Amino acid sequence: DILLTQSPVILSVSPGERVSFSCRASQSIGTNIHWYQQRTNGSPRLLIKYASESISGIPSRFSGSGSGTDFTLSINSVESEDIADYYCQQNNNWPTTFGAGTKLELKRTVAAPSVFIFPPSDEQLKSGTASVVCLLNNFYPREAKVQWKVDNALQSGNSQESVTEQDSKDSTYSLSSTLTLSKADYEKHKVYACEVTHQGLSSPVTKSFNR
Amino acid sequence: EEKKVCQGTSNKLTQLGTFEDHFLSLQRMFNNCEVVLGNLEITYVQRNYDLSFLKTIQEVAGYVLIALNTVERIPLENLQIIRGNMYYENSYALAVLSNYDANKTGLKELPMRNLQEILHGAVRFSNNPALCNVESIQWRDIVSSDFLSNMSMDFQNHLGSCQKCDPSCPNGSCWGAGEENCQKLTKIICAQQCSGRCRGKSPSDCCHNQCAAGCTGPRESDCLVCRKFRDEATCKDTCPPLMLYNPTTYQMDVNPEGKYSFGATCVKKCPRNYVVTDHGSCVRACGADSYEMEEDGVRKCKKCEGPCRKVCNGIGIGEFKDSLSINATNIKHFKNCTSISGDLHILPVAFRGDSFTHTPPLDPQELDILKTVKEITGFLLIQAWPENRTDLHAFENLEIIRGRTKQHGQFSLAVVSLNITSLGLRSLKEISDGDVIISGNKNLCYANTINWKKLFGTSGQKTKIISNRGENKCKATGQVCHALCSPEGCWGPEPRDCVSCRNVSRGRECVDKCKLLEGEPREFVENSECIQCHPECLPQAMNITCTGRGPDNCIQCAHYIDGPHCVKTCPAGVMGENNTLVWKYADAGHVCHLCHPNCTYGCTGPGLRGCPT
Amino acid sequence: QVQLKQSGPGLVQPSQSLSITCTVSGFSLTNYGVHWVRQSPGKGLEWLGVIWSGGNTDYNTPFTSRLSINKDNSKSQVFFKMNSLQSNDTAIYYCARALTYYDYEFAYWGQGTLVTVSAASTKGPSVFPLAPSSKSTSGGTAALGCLVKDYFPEPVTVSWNSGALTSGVHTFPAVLQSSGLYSLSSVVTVPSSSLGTQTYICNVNHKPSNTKVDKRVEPK
Ligand SMILES: *[C@@H]1O[C@H](CO)[C@@H](O[C@@H]2O[C@H](CO)[C@@H](O[C@@H]3O[C@H](CO[C@H]4O[C@H](CO[C@H]5O[C@H](CO)[C@@H](O)[C@H](O)[C@@H]5O[C@H]5O[C@H](CO)[C@@H](O)[C@H](O)[C@@H]5O)[C@@H](O)[C@H](O[C@H]5O[C@H](CO)[C@@H](O)[C@H](O)[C@@H]5O)[C@@H]4O)[C@@H](O)[C@H](O[C@H]4O[C@H](CO)[C@@H](O)[C@H](O[C@H]5O[C@H](CO)[C@@H](O)[C@H](O)[C@@H]5O)[C@@H]4O)[C@@H]3O)[C@H](O)[C@H]2NC(C)=O)[C@H](O)[C@H]1NC(C)=O
Ligand SMILES: *[C@@H]1O[C@H](CO)[C@@H](O[C@@H]2O[C@H](CO)[C@@H](O)[C@H](O)[C@H]2NC(C)=O)[C@H](O)[C@H]1NC(C)=O
Ligand SMILES: *[C@@H]1O[C@H](CO)[C@@H](O[C@@H]2O[C@H](CO)[C@@H](O)[C@H](O)[C@H]2NC(C)=O)[C@H](O)[C@H]1NC(C)=O
Ligand SMILES: *[C@H]1O[C@H](CO)[C@@H](O[C@H]2O[C@H](CO)[C@@H](O)[C@H](O)[C@H]2NC(C)=O)[C@H](O)[C@H]1NC(C)=O
Ligand SMILES: *[C@@H]1O[C@H](CO)[C@@H](O)[C@H](O)[C@H]1NC(C)=O
Ligand SMILES: *[C@@H]1O[C@H](CO)[C@@H](O)[C@H](O)[C@H]1NC(C)=O
Ligand SMILES: *[C@@H]1O[C@H](CO)[C@@H](O)[C@H](O)[C@H]1NC(C)=O
Ligand SMILES: *[C@H]1O[C@H](CO)[C@@H](O)[C@H](O)[C@H]1NC(C)=O
Ligand SMILES: *[C@H]1O[C@H](CO)[C@@H](O)[C@H](O)[C@H]1NC(C)=O
Repeated sequence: DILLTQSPVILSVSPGERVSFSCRASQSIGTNIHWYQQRTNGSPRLLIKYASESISGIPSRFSGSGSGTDFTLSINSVESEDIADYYCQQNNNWPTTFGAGTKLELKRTVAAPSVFIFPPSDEQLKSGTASVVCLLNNFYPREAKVQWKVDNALQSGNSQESVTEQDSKDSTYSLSSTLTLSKADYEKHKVYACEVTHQGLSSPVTKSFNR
Repeated sequence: EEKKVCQGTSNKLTQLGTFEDHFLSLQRMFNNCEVVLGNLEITYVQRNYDLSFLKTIQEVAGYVLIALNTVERIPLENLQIIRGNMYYENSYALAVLSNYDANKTGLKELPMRNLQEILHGAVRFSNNPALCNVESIQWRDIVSSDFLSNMSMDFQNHLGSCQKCDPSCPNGSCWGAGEENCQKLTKIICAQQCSGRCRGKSPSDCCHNQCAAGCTGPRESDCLVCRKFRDEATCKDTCPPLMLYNPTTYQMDVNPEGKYSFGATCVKKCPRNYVVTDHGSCVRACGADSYEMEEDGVRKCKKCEGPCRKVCNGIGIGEFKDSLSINATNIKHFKNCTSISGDLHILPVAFRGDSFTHTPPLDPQELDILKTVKEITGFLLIQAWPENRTDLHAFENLEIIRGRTKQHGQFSLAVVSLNITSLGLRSLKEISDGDVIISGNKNLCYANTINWKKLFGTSGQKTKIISNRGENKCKATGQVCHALCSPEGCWGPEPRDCVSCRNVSRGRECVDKCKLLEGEPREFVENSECIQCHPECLPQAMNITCTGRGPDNCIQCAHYIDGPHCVKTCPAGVMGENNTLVWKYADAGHVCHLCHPNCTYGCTGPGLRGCPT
Repeated sequence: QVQLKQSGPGLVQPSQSLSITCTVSGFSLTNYGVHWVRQSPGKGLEWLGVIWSGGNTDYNTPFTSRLSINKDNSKSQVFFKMNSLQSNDTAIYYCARALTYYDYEFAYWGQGTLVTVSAASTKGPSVFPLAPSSKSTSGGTAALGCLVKDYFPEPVTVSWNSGALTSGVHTFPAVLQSSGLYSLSSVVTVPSSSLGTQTYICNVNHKPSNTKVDKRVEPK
């Protein structure tokens, strides 16, 4: 079976640079390769067919080159709506087959998260469970650590977090962390703190509430 | 002069529309006609229709029928001869029958005052109640004495009084009124000496053996008309033949003085728009099995090598107007087609059937019908194919897709989503225009080994061979170009599948060596081809068995030898010069030499001491 | 304008079958095949099969025994059926059409159908506000939102002030809780002391269960 190996898993580039994506087929394959762009929540979009053949409607800063095993999708001056996953496909062996994708990410200056902590709403409690929410707004890069201290015992296996895809305008990220505890677990402790570590915060920031 | 020739007719007693219509076509056929190749049939002609064009008719090959006419005169005044190569009924070469109608009127005057020979056959006269004079005619002069016994002469005039024969007439015999209608006797009136016809009553006015109606002199070229053939007004037993055994060349050779045969005539070239058969006779057009072509401003029939060229509309046009594919209904109309003018589409509908166009499922077996196809003018489109069939077997003889029309203006060959393993297109040596697309054939191998650019004629043609079984996989399973193929590619696994051989080839098949020095049919080579030695060379043990094609290029003759040629037998009874048949015997060394001129039937040795009696 | 549009119930019980219709416009199925490709987080974009123009199909080996694609040319409609789904089979299913006859360079795609394979029941979300913590001053930056919790299956939509509030809005990817229900947050950055706008309403819609819910967000 034909393997298609895309790389890197995440490509990180400054906006305006010439960026190039690579797809390696495990058997030499002529020019029987196509490329797609897929934007969050979108269906894929054809960019190049047969390795180098432009598709109409696609902006000219997209090119492709390659023949045999080694193919390359390229972008001169990367824009901010070039933020997507890029896929290769092969055309030579039954069945057609896709690569796993490269994610294109725009580099940007470090932007510290604005941190916010939210006690569980009215009612939710008296309806059984409490959800506690930390929010880190508009940061870059994506690497962020969030630890929950409850009276200062570090917490584990009681939180889930979620990160937005990269914003096309400010090109940043937004995380949110949710502490889940049934009523009376909340209503046993007092202090509920949220502790963020991130490149753009000289020492960790902490946000708490309720004493 | 060069006699005008008409076809003749064989409608017998049938009547082509109105009396009016009938006569018009009678006139159309015979107007101006001198020699009738077929029969003369004069039929259903009514009172007061001018039949005078018949005065031109000199000769009839077939029979003469005159029946159901009420016309008064039938002026066949120059008819000299009826050969009777065919008979009307039973064995009459002349039949004059019921020339009358209900209205108490019929035929009066049949003045055939120049009818001297009926070459074969008898004569019937019956129910001509208005006929005159003919009853006095003395047939023993006209009819051969073998046919007298089947003669049927019943003369009964009940509708008029007739004119009388001139006293000038012999034995009161005449064709009608006047000295000019007296019988001219040319047989029964001649001395013992003469074999056949005459023009006087003396020994020195016999006609040459060769004449039919009579003559103007002694010699073979004074005939009125010829018993057998005529060759520029010389009467002969046969037309001089096209080939004579050449004593010098030791075989058949174009007879320079030779001639084609046309009717009762020997001729150097056939009349306009006639073809010469492989026997030297002028015919109107070629027998199936054979075809028209030309050497020296002469159209001839040669026999077809494989199936005869036959052209058929593609799907879309003609019988196949409004058809989506070759299918159970239409496929029969493809039998024997050799060239398709248009496109072939073989589509899934063909195999499911289609209740909408009332077509049953196609029996895939029936695709064998396409095997005769060598040429597609447009495009070949195959979107379905029986799954248990390894390649495109029905197109193994396809030589060229011209791609004049193309699918969607693009493809001249499209093969899509089949179960095949090889293309099988081993005869395809040209795709004139259009693009190839071979897609989604998950078991398909071999396709890449071909250099498609060599089949192409136009430099912009593209190939798209996509999503088939991979190069990798095929190679990994041995499904790869046979060893005996050159680096020029495959249409499949087999040695007859290669574009070209690395060594040599028999027919379509690739091989490592010819059968020089060992083998069934011993062979020689030329342009990497193994060509068989003529079957009359002996297989040799030590060296080669021949140097070329002829019976001249044997090392050693398997049987007998005739000049430089090895033959199976010595020439025995072949036609030669001066119409002297030719006979040879084989001596001690099994070498042919001429027999004594005198051995009418061949010989076993030299001289009269070689053909005992 | 080539267009493909999918309809089909996307939540599917295990061993039950998935059916999707693909209505097609701007070309005919007479001339073009329609392919089917699915996508998941884990095992990538994967080709499933084709109904080619002439009506014959072809299925990738792993779905040979359980794929069924049909069509009705005159209504330009394609009909994907797959039997006996398991959780392997959760994905976004797509129809596609190649740019070019008989090829696989897929220039055109339906909007995809989000197909979820679980035996669980459908449930509407409950909605709690994440009220803004009282600061004192500033002018520019204060955060607040909504917790959209305990619903199944995906998706849910969130608009603010009935769509009349765009920038600042971050609606996080849902997260599958240990209860098997999904949960979410939809957050917005705001001018502190709510300068300009007072009303912050939360417009949560869950189509699978058909539950519209609105919550208001202030310090109650
Ligand atoms: C497998 O292979 C086999 C073998 O190749 C294939 O078999 C062929 O298949 C063809 C496709 O089916 C088929 O051709 C079809 O023939 C149809 C019927 O033909 C006859 O009728 C003709 C017209 O009838 C009426 O209409 C005329 C005008 O409207 C009128 O002039 C007639 O007098 C008659 O009058 C009546 O009309 C009205 C109601 O009918 C009414 O208003 C009026 O008062 C009258 O009552 C007729 O013209 C025709 O004659 C032709 O051929 C003969 C010789 O055979 C020749 O002498 C004549 O000169 C003449 O050329 C015949 O008698 C016909 O209806 C089909 O087609 C349509 O043409 C256009 C374009 O394609 C189409 O848009 C029209 O209509 C509807 O048709 C579709 C359904 O078919 C609908 O979906 C559309 O909505 C559309 O509007 C026309 O009808 C077509 O021509 C052929 O005969 C088959 N051949 C053989 C050998 O069997 C097979 O198909 C293959 N299968 C597969 C899967 O591959
Ligand atoms: C294809 O050719 C064959 C002969 O080569 C035709 O079949 C013959 O038809 C004649 C009458 O025309 C018969 O006397 C023979 O017995 C037939 N031979 C067979 C059936 O083997 C045949 O008609 C041709 N096909 C078409 C439809 O043109
Ligand atoms: C489709 O074609 C394939 C490939 O030729 C057929 O499968 C092969 O069948 C032979 C026996 O006839 C086996 O020995 C091979 O092993 C098969 N190849 C494999 C492993 O795929 C297949 O039968 C054809 N399809 C149908 C339905 O006839
Ligand atoms: C070869 O041609 C000659 C033509 O001259 C034929 O004629 C010869 O024999 C006849 C005997 O019946 C005579 O009638 C001719 O006078 C005589 N001609 C000559 C040569 O003077 C001859 O028959 C032909 N040969 C054969 C085999 O018949
Ligand atoms: C292909 O299948 C047919 C139909 O069942 C069968 O008769 C035939 O033997 C098979 N293979 C061939 C043509 O050799
Ligand atoms: C072809 O056969 C010859 C015999 O002369 C042999 O020597 C040569 O190596 C062969 N090459 C092939 C496989 O075509
Ligand atoms: C074959 O036979 C001839 C005899 O005529 C001889 O001269 C020659 O040497 C032989 N050829 C070969 C190739 O051995
Ligand atoms: C033959 O007679 C016809 C009557 O059909 C007459 O029209 C024609 O001129 C004659 N043919 C010639 C060219 O003499
Ligand atoms: C998915 O699960 C089923 C049922 O246990 C199994 O048969 C199948 O092979 C699995 N396939 C995958 C990993 O997609």
